[PDB]
Amino acid sequence: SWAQSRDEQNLLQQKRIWESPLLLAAKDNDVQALNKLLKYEDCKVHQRGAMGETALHIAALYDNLEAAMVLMEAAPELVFEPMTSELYEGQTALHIAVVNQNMNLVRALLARRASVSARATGTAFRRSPCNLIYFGEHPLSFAACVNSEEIVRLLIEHGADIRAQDSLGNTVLHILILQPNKTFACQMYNLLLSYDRHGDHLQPLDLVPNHQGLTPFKLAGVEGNTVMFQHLMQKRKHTQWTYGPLTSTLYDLTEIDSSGDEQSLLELIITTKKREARQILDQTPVKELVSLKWKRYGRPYFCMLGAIYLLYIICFTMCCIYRPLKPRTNNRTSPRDNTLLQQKLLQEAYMTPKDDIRLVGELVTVIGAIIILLVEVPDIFRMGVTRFFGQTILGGPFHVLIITYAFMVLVTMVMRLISASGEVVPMSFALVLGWCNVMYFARGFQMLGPFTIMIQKMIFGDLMRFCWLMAVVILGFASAFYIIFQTEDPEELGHFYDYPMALFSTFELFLTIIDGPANYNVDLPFMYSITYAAFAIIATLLMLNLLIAMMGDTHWRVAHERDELWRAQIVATTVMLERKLPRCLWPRSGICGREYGLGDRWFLRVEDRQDLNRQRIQR
Amino acid sequence: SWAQSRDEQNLLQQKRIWESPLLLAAKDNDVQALNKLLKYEDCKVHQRGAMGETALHIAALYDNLEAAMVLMEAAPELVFEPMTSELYEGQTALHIAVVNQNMNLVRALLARRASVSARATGTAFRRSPCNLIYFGEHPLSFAACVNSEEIVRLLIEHGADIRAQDSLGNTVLHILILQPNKTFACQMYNLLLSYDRHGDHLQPLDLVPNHQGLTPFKLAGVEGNTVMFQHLMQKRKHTQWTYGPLTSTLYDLTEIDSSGDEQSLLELIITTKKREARQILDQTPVKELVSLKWKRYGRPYFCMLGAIYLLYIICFTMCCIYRPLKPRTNNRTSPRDNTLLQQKLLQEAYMTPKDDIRLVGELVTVIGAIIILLVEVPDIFRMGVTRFFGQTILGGPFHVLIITYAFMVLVTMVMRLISASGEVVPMSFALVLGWCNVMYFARGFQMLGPFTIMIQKMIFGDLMRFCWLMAVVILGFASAFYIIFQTEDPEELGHFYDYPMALFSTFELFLTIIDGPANYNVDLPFMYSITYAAFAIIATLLMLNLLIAMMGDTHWRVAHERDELWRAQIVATTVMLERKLPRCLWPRSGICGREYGLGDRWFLRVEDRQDLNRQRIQRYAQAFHTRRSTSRSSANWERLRQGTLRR
Amino acid sequence: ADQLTEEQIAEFKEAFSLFDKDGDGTITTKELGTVMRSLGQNPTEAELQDMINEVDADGNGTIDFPEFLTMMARKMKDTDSEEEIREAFRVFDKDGNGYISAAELRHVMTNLGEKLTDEEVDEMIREADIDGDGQVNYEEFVQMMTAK
Ligand SMILES: [Ca+2]
Ligand SMILES: [Ca+2]
Ligand SMILES: [Ca+2]
Ligand SMILES: [Ca+2]
Ligand SMILES: [Ca+2]
Repeated sequence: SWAQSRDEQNLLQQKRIWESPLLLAAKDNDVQALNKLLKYEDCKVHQRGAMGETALHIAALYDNLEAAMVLMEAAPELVFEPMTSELYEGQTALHIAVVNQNMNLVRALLARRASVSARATGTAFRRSPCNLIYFGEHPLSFAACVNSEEIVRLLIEHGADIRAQDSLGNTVLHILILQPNKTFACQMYNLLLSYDRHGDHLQPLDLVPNHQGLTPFKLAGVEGNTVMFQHLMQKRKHTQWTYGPLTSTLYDLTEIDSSGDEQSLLELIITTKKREARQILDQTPVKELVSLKWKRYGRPYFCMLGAIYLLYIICFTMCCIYRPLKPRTNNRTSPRDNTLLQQKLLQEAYMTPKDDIRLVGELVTVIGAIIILLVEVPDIFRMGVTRFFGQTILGGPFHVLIITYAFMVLVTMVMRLISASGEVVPMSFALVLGWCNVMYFARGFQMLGPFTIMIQKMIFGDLMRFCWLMAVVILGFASAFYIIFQTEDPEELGHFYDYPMALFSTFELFLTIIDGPANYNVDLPFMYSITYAAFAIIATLLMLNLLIAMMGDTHWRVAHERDELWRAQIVATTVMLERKLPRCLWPRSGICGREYGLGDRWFLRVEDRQDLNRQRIQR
Repeated sequence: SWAQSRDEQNLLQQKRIWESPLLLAAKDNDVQALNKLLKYEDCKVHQRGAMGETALHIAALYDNLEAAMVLMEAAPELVFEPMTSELYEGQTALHIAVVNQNMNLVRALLARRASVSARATGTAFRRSPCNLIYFGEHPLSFAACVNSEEIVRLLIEHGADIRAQDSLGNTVLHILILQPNKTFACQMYNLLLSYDRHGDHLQPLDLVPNHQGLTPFKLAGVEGNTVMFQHLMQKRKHTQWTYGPLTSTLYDLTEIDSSGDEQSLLELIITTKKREARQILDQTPVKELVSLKWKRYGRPYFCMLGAIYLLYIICFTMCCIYRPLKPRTNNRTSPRDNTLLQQKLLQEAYMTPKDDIRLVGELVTVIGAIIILLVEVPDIFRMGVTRFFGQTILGGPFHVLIITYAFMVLVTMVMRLISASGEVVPMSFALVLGWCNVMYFARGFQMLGPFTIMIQKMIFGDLMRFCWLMAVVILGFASAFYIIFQTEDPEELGHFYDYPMALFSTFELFLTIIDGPANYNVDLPFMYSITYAAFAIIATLLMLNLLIAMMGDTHWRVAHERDELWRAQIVATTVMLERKLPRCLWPRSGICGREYGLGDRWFLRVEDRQDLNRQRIQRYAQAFHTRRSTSRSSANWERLRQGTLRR
Repeated sequence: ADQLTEEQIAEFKEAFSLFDKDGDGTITTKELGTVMRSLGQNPTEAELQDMINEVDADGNGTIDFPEFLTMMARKMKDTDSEEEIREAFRVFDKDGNGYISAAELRHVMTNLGEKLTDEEVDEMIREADIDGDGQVNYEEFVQMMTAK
């Protein structure tokens, strides 16, 4: 019961207005009530509301100009008074007039020496999905979000700075990105920079980080505000000559590479959770960058790397299919021929030249198993645990399979030193998950592998919520069959000789694999025939064929949102490969600078065609 | 690596501007600076740029009029100076002012007797996918593409001929077809032909080939500039009488037939790689033509051809199922009953009257197989190897099957003369590929075979990319089963007694074919049930049904671009049938001329019915005139609106 | 015809082609005469030269397409000047003929999806087409864009 108390308090605000004679006269513009009640009687006008009101706030809140002017005389000091506590802390009456976008009360309040640095630190202003808005803390920031120019111009001209910060360290620039109205707030961003008159030694207001260290450029990259990203790009590109329909631009390439430790754009984009931020990669100075980092310098190191893992798994299976085996030892088949097995796993036999070769490749797998683990030690000692799941889902959700591959290789190394019995079960998981993990490289070789996105997209979700409705209809019917052949001799119809196999036996019928039980020579009981017919027309005609059409629908609701995933995942393949690989190979891309006397920043260039009918309509 | 060295030279330019006092004063119109720096000191203005500029070039390139006018007084000769090396060779400043669509400096430059005959032989001017433009060479050609009429007109009045050619041999006309803005360049093509006032006795400019021998008429057909192709068709049609709403014109039909050696349109249409070039077959003198070539004289020779192929294969199978067989010779089944086979193939037994009949038909298949190779001797010896693949994919992608059919028939003709043992292994490939090769005739016999295009279209691509993700999941799990039934006695569950069959065994479980291994009488190990259900849930519940839906969506993205492939493939079938077939049957198409007093050109007439369109012709006449599922459909327009609007 | 747009050339070229009955590239008195009196009325064969010599810039007795185009420049299209419908038509029109067709509008909607039926596309074009050729002008397309 957290949000209920907010509503509980909010009705309690009204009742105080309903019972105080001043405040209800403050809610309306009952001038002669306020004429008579104020000057005559001897009452204290410092009556706080339910959430800490004054009389001047209510007149401000219910847009009541002329009542506030009469309040100016009797209240020389209520201008300086803030609101009291726990939701609206410090919200003075200067703020509330700004939210109603004008009253010319700012005229009155700044005539009444109102402070412009009182900070609204209340609960209902912090950035949260509980509140429906976010307006910062300072009264300048209130005027900025409602897009009201002449109030903003007024506030600079009375001594308001433009460099205040919130609890999160956000400037007034950062607030404009988080507004939901995009194009109607882009104009404000140019206006406030015009009042950056003082050339400061520290930074020129555009490089100010927050408490998690973000320039307003990068924060717009995080939130996917494309139109704002497009407009701030304009001040960093630098145009060279133009030649008819050609144009030679020169993008800046400073805060968008992985040069610094800040990582500054691209690790910030792929580690988002929001969907819309992946749209940024289609913009012009970025899409050109990663296409150069992949067509050159990314693809051959990747495919040469994926060839190495392919030679690893082959070396594993060769030292898998040759195992030290012997014939069965002295224990003959003691159950009555329900016990057929014949080999049992040699103890300490190595004395062949053949086993020397097998010893070599077996050590190759073990040394490789250690290498996988030591890479992943600094990974999950820093990036939490569920924080790693936030890294996981997008483009690298295998990343534990290669971990659980390594545990199974270690256990079978531990197993043969102990020389214990059940050594076939760790070899099993270490063999499927080995070959399944090469599907990680389906991003490569061409765009002939985005299946590994879609098969991921469908093994979760679509199969998974279909699996339970399998798992109950099988659970009755299999249990129904174990009763119905309880009487019978299992020498015929060995499908159902006991309950635990009868589930798995029924499971083969649900997917149309086993042939379906029949004997034709012994009359099987008369309740089977009705029941098993009822099984088929649910399972292999209604239930399964539902899954194809349900699969058939979901294939083309993700037509568009499949292809951009693939080009997103290459970026995730790129930067991870850049981060773990040292230099003196595939250098920091783009053209180096300051040899041309241009700056320490590095650059790259793009040509294009204007399609000059746009020039020709430009009348 | 090559693109950076182009780019690095470009940044290398700007440093030369930022260090020179002259050219930086030439980038801006700093006339106060430009006046004092030139006339006072003793410094030459021959300061070459990094890509070999002159100072006169820069004012044009940064479009600065009033600076270069001052430069004319100091520099009488630098108009004649070209640019230096390896990207912009011979580019004079007359080019650059033209590309800026005016400067009224062409006034001043031609006042300084500037040559109009300079050639820009540089690197970045050649036609290439590296460059983004193609303006040709000559300054007349540069004015052609930016579509500036008076700039063109001014150049004819200074002795600029229109018959310049590039290294490709293209005229100025051929440049205009390759320009991407199509109808806005259609107007220039009429303007330049008006300046062919001197009818030269060679050809009147509309017939000049390039170095690969192409008219400007044919060139639009290669590149699919249909609107330009529509316009050049207009000068060839020759209309007769009109009758109310009827009209009977008479199309030209000269450069679109397979009469000459030039091959003239149709082979050049089908041999391209471009997809949009196939569109020309919808246009009016062509679509009408090949229907007449097909319904008359095209279909009935084609169907009568294929039936001879049908009696060929039938004659092969009869001499396939009858082979000389003996019972098994003296060697008994020496492995312990794991070696059941019983005949081993008679050695030199023909001495029967029955097998002489078999001797007849077995020769005929050999005789026909030689003929197949005799058709395909010149084809491989001329049309490259990759060049043959360009022929392959569009309309003839079988064409090696019929080659390999000719191999295996000649193998089994060799194989019985030496009379070695392994004679069945060519006889398999020489049989299935034979019956599959009759599917070549699915184009004909009606439009009830465009499948053979889609089954081509889908066996590559879709099934091809699906085969790998089979081939690894099966490769682990088959290797998984061999480990767990390694311990077992294969007298029960004889699926997995050895490794190479276990892959083949697993392959049948993946496609829901074999029964699924179970015994119910002997207990199988406890790792089987965990592995197998995990195999079943991927292979025949997740992976395979994913194929159908992935096959589902790709059926109707290509519903429209399938049917025109069929109608394209008839035309490609038609011409190949014409080329390798002599005349004195199915005569040269259309109606012959010059008996009617017209000329050696041959023609066909087309009747058509127009419409009136009364509501549109009122507003043009008044321009002369002096002093349901509607809400369903409009919601789609709203869906067209909301998806496009800004978002 | 100081400045025009591609569509304005292309549609007027279709007008000039429809108006030129014999396809000689010129317009004579006989040609303009019949099609004008096809439409109900009849000018008395003196207005016809008074139609041509009003507009014939060189007095050659013929109206070539440039003279036809600059006449329509004086009978100029209205003030429907935009920028996005201009861009929207370029993405739709593949070959750039100036007339978005049936199969083209099927093609662009297919890449967006929604599975339009063949009859449903014909319901779109026939209502949007003002004059009735089964093809949408640039002028016809903006009237579906702005309001209904
Ligand atoms: Ca079966
Ligand atoms: Ca005419
Ligand atoms: Ca004229
Ligand atoms: Ca079109
Ligand atoms: Ca129309």
